[PDB]
Amino acid sequence: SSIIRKVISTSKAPAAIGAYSQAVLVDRTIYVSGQIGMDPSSGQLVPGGVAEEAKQALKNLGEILKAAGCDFTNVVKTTVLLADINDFGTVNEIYKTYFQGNLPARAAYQVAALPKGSRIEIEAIAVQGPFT
Amino acid sequence: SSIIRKVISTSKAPAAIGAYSQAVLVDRTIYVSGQIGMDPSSGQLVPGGVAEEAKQALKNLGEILKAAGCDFTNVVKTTVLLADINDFGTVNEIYKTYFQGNLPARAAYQVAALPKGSRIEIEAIAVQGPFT
Repeated sequence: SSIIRKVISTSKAPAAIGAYSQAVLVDRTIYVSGQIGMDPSSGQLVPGGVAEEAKQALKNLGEILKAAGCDFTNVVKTTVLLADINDFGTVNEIYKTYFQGNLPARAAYQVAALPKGSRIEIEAIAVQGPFT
Repeated sequence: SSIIRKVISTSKAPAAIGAYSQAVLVDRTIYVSGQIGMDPSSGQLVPGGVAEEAKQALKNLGEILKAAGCDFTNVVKTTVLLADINDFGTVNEIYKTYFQGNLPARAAYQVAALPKGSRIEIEAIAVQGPFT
């Protein structure tokens, strides 16, 4: 009856730049904030556009999961928000190398704009787990 | 021969997690627990990364000193623990806005992780009473 609720926080990923936690762990589900390709040390976007931003965002997601005792195998659902729908193939290809087994559910669509003029934001939900 | 020993406790700096005291005054020396950039009111790490955190950790240290009848001039030694040694330049400048005149001794290095996913933790030793 009292379930674990924890603010996940790790200096391996970018500081929060607004009123949000990097992720929240509640019972065994982790809700992860929308990850953009900010460099962890400096907080600004990595340069280079969508491919580099996607890689940094996924690395940032990894480190946040690591701080919640998980890794990319724990992800059950992601949302890929794109500044340009035509980047979807490139991003899928990047995305494949992080997620390589039981793939999360996924939604993906182009938005009108992302924070900081980013080209990609990735949301995720993960579940902690001895899974059967 | 029976010396002063006092637990320092203030509402305006992060309350002490179960065990440990915010600071312990013994004779005239104050051992201050490590401070991070946590808002006393919300209990969260302030947003914005190392510079905001360094400021908030120095403010928390200020309030604990104030409850011991001291201020920043009383600090004789600090240890600056960083999540990234490349932040040293930033924090050194911020730190100069608190510490004027008889500047404390210092030791500074990068550690593998800090409480609450913190990017900077400051440990201080102060001494009370009039000098000279």
